[PDB]
Amino acid sequence: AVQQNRKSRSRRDMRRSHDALTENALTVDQATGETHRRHHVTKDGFYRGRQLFA
Amino acid sequence: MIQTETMLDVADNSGARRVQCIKVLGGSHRRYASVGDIIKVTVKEAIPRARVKKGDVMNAVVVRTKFGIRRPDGSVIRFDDNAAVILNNNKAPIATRIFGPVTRELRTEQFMKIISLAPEVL
Amino acid sequence: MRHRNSGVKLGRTSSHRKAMFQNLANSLFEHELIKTTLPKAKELRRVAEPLITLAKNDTVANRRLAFARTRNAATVGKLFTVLGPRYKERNGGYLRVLKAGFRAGDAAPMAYVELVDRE
Amino acid sequence: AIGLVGRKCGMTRIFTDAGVSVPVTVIEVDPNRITQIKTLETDGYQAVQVTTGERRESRVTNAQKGHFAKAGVAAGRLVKEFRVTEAELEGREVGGTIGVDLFTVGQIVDVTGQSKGKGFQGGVKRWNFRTQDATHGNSVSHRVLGSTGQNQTPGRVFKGKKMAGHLGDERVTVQGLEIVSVDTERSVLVVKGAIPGATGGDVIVRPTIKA
Amino acid sequence: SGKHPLVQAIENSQLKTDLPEFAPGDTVVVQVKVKEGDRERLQAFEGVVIAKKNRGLNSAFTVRKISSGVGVERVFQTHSPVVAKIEVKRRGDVRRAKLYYLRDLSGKAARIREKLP
RNA sequence: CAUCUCAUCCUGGGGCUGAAGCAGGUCCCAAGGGUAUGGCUGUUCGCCAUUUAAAGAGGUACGCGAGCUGGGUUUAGAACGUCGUGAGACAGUUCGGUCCCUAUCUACCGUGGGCGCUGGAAAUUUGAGAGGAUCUGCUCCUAGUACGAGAGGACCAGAGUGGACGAACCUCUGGUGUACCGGUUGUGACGCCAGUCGCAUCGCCGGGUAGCUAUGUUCGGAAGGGAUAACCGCUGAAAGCAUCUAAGCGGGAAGCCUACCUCAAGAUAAGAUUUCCCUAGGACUUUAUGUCCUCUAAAGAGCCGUUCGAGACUAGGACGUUGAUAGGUUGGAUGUGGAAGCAUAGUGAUAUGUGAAGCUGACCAAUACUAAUUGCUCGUGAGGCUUGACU
RNA sequence: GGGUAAGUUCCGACCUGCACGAAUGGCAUAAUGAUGGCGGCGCUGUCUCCAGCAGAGGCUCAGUGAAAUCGAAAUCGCUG
RNA sequence: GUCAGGUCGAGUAGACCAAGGCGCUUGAGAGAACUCUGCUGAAGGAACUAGGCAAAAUGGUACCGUAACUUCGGGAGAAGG
RNA sequence: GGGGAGUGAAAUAGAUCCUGAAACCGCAUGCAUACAAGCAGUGGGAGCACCUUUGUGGUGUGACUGCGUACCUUUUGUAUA
Ligand SMILES: [Mg+2]
Ligand SMILES: [Mg+2]
Ligand SMILES: [Mg+2]
Ligand SMILES: [Mg+2]
Ligand SMILES: [Mg+2]
Ligand SMILES: [Mg+2]
Ligand SMILES: [Mg+2]
Ligand SMILES: [Mg+2]
Ligand SMILES: [Mg+2]
Ligand SMILES: [Mg+2]
Ligand SMILES: [Mg+2]
Ligand SMILES: [Mg+2]
Ligand SMILES: [Mg+2]
Ligand SMILES: [Mg+2]
Ligand SMILES: [Mg+2]
Ligand SMILES: [Mg+2]
Ligand SMILES: [Mg+2]
Ligand SMILES: [Mg+2]
Ligand SMILES: [Mg+2]
Ligand SMILES: [Mg+2]
Ligand SMILES: [Mg+2]
Ligand SMILES: [Mg+2]
Ligand SMILES: [Mg+2]
Ligand SMILES: [Mg+2]
Ligand SMILES: [Mg+2]
Ligand SMILES: [Mg+2]
Ligand SMILES: [Mg+2]
Ligand SMILES: [Mg+2]
Ligand SMILES: [Mg+2]
Ligand SMILES: [Mg+2]
Ligand SMILES: [Mg+2]
Ligand SMILES: [Mg+2]
Ligand SMILES: [Mg+2]
Ligand SMILES: [Mg+2]
Ligand SMILES: [Mg+2]
Ligand SMILES: [Mg+2]
Ligand SMILES: [Mg+2]
Ligand SMILES: [Mg+2]
Ligand SMILES: [Mg+2]
Repeated sequence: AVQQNRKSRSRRDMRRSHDALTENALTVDQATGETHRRHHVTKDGFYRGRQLFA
Repeated sequence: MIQTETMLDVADNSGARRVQCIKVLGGSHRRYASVGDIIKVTVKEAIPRARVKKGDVMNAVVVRTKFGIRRPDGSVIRFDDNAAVILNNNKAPIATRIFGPVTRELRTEQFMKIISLAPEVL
Repeated sequence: MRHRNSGVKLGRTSSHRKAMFQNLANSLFEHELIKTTLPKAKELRRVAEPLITLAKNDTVANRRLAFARTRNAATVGKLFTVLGPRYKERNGGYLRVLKAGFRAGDAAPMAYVELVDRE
Repeated sequence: AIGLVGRKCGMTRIFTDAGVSVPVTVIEVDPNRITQIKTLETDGYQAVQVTTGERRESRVTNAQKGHFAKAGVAAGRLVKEFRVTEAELEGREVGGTIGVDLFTVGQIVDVTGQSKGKGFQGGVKRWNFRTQDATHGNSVSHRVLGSTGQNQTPGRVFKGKKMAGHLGDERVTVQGLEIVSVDTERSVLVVKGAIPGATGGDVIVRPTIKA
Repeated sequence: SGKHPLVQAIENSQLKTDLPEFAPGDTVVVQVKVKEGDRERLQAFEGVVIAKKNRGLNSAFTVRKISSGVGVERVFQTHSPVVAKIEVKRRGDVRRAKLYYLRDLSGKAARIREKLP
């Protein structure tokens, strides 16, 4: 139910050794020149040579 | 699929009407009996003046079940009730009249009298 | 286990799920471009393309089927006058699902759903 | 024991002249191509390496491309070895082909496949554990494990204890199955009974080890 | 069918090519080969068709009769050589595909209205 | 839910017998596997009924309540017998009476990340080692023979068919199948008739495709090799004989090691085989697998996307336009069982024809219609030294 | 003695009442009781022996964010 | 404490609606073991258990029919159709 | 919320504003650390890094190795579970 001894600050940092974040897949849409998330519509509505909500 | 506490009809005319299974014979921890399997029964209902009386403990052979009987081609045969036939201590049938149909699984040499006296053998 | 099974649950009862997908189909047929979540968008194809396939033949039984399945008279009128004749010579694939980032208050993956030859 | 690699195509029945129905599994064999022969002098043991199927050349690496081009054969979808002897390594050469005619009707075989995966499963399914009372005061303990040990002697759980975990998805061999039909024009084997895995998975057929 | 074309090609090689058409609700007589070792004969099973299954080679149909006061159901496999011959005697007029309710009726209450053309 | 011992209940191997045979008694060797369900009582036990090859004896906090229960005992209520003047009490009996904890560390069952493995990569592997499994009945046959006055009734050897346990699988037989088809009650709506939606446990009722399943279907525990236990020897002295032992040579068990299935090189001793990739320039001094600046970025792996009979998250399998990976579309199959509209017959409920119609999740086959992109990151530039063999 | 194949409980008797007994009442008694014991019919996932499905959690992602405990920890097995 | 409509109904019970009022101040996915709340289940039918605990079952209106025993009221909606 | 500018002797005296300790929590540099079993020190002792001198000097780290079961209380007697 509960610990008998407190955890050292070393064993607490050893558990967090898998807690790191990674980056996303970002590409340059040289149809428009901007940076965008791969396979996603850009911030203003562009994708692979088409524009939504002109 | 007969097991302990199952009630069965009597298909012969030895004097019993309802019998109850109290032991499936032939093996340690054996669960079910099907057509052709010996069974230990107690007599719950009998006819006034016959050789078997209410409360006796006898051997019997199961001849009809609701669960069914598989055949080599993949077919089943079901019946509308469960029935048995009373036997001796020698394991020989003891009646002179069978009632109802019967399957071919009883074409052994110790059960050929039921086949002979049966109205219909499937 | 889930071997070879189709359909979603999406945290709802069966009847709520049916009602929500019917509502989505009606909204799509009206506006022709909507924004939803990606798991809701990918299951909407399986609900909304059969209605367009059905509206390609304009009979009374077909229109009564479309009304039993949409319960919206404006949608039935738009399917058998506009949307059906537009895709009469297209063999399936009348929608388009496009990933569109994440929701602010939720961090939920979103998508655009649009009709193919709109505007 | 030299055998065949095939694909499980489905399960069927065959009626015989005497009316008996025989449950059968169909195995499709695209004829196997010999890609390598390992011998005592360069390997330490005798084996025949075999490929079957087809792969598109954009999914074959340059190393596997060179290995397949060293023989004559085309790239298949998998590669597998069979331990053999000589008098079994008799006429086998690279660029050879093993077909369904390696077997005959009435032969006994073993078929190894990869069984279906059931995921993370409990004690009742994985080890045929018995359940506890359903309604006689039982609180929240129906399909749970029960006891896992003793009391301070030995003071630990023993190794190999039966618990919950992953079930299925292993290599399983079924021995003692009979060949029912060897169709040469469709390149198919039909065997009697059930074989491990799903439809479409890779199976290996080889003569029985018991005999 | 819903099977791979290879299993279907293997199954087609052993279909009975001329079976009489019948539906659930009809009464049929089936002739079944029985063989007690050396001897071979045919036994008749006459009764009402209760169910039917359409799966090519995996077809089957269930027949129900009353023999000596006890009800019997057999589930014949259609394309099995044990079934020598089927003949339809009387056609019935029913409104569903499975007549399992007839299991809990007997006598005048289990009668089937004959289909007349 | 177990785990161990052997002082062994069954099965296996033997010596003696007041051992004719079958069956027993007793002792020795043997721990591989196996080793009932019920009636009564809170019972452990015990008695009884019916089975079985058999229903072993014990240790493990009289194994096991941070795994469950709470019938007995041993709080508070109440009563009987008995004891006490009484408050109360018991070699007693009787009816009723709250079972808390989200798991930190060790252990255990699964599943990943890192680095190592003498340049890097993609596969295919060897097996030091580990785990699993290991049970048994009845019939036939030899043969109604050997043995026995008879009644009875074999060893050795072979053939079949069961029980219990386990695995895999879904063709068959069934269950389930709240995104499939139909019948029907109440009420509200869609303007109304007709039609058909919401809600009432999926309202209720009858069916049922895939998948998953057991009660369904197949298969397994076969045969062999080696060293042994008790026991039986051959030859043979010490001890002219005798003697299985001292020298020498043998037979011998469900036990041991192999043999069958599965895992396995983090086996840090980190093994092997096939194939693939990398061959530019300048300075420079802490002078050595030394550093710095331009040039370069391979084989491959991953991110991402479409997804899966793979899955908690992972990992693993397939595909990404030179494409059938998923959805849709078209054909088929299946289930349900005679759609809507119209026409006819009938006073009407309704029935018939058009027409086995209409609809039909997850199935099979085709088909680029929709989505799998223009990409980015990582991974380098020939791989120290010393010896010995071949050149 | 009865009931069950089998009944330490139940019902009927016997009287050998360890230690019943007549208003701290004795022996019965129709009706009534969420009262104690025992036996039947029906019905059943209580069970043999569990399978499938539905919703809420569990699990993953985003936001907020406790608890009891705690000498310090570089916190393995067996035999003593 | 007061008011309290419609269809069916004996009803202020109950299902669905009116007028009126709300979707209850974390969501999105996935669809493992196990836990909770449900639904269906072959053949058997209390073998479960201290104990049929829990579930399953019965259920309306009219008419026919109803035992011992009794304090003469009952029992009795006995039972059963 | 901060960065410049400006005030002031002083702004890590800027309003949570004199001084500003410890427990606790970061970022940077050096060395050690992924085949090895336990009160974490102590006695030895190689290597590396930085200062310095021409060191038998200084500072940090510590491969490998002998020995080694916390403190208080109460007790005949405590690593004591
Ligand atoms: Mg730190
Ligand atoms: Mg799928
Ligand atoms: Mg949710
Ligand atoms: Mg509903
Ligand atoms: Mg899976
Ligand atoms: Mg509780
Ligand atoms: Mg519960
Ligand atoms: Mg210990
Ligand atoms: Mg011994
Ligand atoms: Mg007992
Ligand atoms: Mg009883
Ligand atoms: Mg104990
Ligand atoms: Mg108690
Ligand atoms: Mg008291
Ligand atoms: Mg099936
Ligand atoms: Mg099914
Ligand atoms: Mg109407
Ligand atoms: Mg409502
Ligand atoms: Mg289609
Ligand atoms: Mg309809
Ligand atoms: Mg009892
Ligand atoms: Mg008294
Ligand atoms: Mg008195
Ligand atoms: Mg009262
Ligand atoms: Mg969170
Ligand atoms: Mg049932
Ligand atoms: Mg049933
Ligand atoms: Mg009982
Ligand atoms: Mg019991
Ligand atoms: Mg109850
Ligand atoms: Mg209920
Ligand atoms: Mg300062
Ligand atoms: Mg200050
Ligand atoms: Mg090291
Ligand atoms: Mg340690
Ligand atoms: Mg003390
Ligand atoms: Mg003391
Ligand atoms: Mg000491
Ligand atoms: Mg301790």
